[PDB]
Amino acid sequence: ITILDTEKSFLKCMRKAFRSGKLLQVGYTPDGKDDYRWCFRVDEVNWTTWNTNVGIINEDPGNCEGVKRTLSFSL
Amino acid sequence: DSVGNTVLHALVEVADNTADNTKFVTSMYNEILILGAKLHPTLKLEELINKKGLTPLALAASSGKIGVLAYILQREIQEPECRHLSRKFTEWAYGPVHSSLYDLSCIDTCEKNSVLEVIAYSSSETPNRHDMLLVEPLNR
Amino acid sequence: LKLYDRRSIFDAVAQNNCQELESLLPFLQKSRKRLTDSEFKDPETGKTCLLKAMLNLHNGQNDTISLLLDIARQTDSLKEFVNASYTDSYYKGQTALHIAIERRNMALVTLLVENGADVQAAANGDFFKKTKGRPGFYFGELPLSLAACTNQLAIVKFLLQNSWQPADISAR
Repeated sequence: ITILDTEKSFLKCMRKAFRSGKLLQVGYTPDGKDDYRWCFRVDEVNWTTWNTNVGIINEDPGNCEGVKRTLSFSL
Repeated sequence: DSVGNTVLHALVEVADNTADNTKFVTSMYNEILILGAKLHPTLKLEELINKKGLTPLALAASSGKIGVLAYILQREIQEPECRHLSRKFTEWAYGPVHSSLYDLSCIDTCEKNSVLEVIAYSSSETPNRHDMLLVEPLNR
Repeated sequence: LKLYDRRSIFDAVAQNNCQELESLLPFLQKSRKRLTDSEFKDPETGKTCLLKAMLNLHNGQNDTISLLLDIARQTDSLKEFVNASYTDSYYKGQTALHIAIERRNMALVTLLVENGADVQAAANGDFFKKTKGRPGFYFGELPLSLAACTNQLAIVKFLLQNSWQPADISAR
């Protein structure tokens, strides 16, 4: 309640209150357009399930202000 | 209906947070989204509001439906042509470490019925207020 | 002769179509270029098309890689081809052998070290170091360390017991 009541005090801070979404691309919509949704990023680890997933966004790991999309997307 | 509830809203107001009711409601909530993409993909089903102006995610936060809330915010759909309905993605995975992305479409206070604002400004007659902030997007 | 640029080679090596990449060797012999040229490596991160073959596997079995491994040995530059790594400071030293170990492919590890993959390649990038609060994965910057730290017993035995280039178990 303190975090939300702080954000209501300033309209300028609301444009700062975008919490790390970065306007990231998460694949493609139907019609094949860019998705571009605000996404909070959470790092995880598993030592039994090794995550060979169908949908993985970046083929290159990590975040270093350099992006590269994966060709496994249908669009 | 006369209330304005669509099919996804009615699945929210049916679920009463028990272990058996959460299991199939979030299973039925998945299958109708997948059918909602295959039948006509141009319509986003979760943007539809009832006559109280609540989305199906905002309705789960307005009432105490934590098990529906824990499912929508962490929704991964593996099927192609239905990957866009996911709210949890992974952007990379290097061996053991993988980085998850949680979508923040109606949540994160920029919208009108943001579920982070809906939970924290509840009227204490709604159950599970203290527990709905422990789902994995809303805590971090 | 079919004209080739860099972008069509990266796109064909990802889509797993070997029929698209068939006139590359008559084009590369005519142009007198090599696969380990600056025009074919990506300018930001030094990604050769062997690396792009190793990122985008299909069902764990890419068939395009064995084609352009043959193209590098016809154009007598296979040693620079498999030992080409990222030149960027975030992935510095990562060869295709590190990707073959990470993608859980026993056959891709074998096919690389037969062709002269350096099993002592130090992947000393910012992603592979510690970098206290940044996201990353430290495994010890070595291929025989990566097979160990990622629970691959068959690969860490193979790097130590191959006829081509055995791994130094005391390397740091």
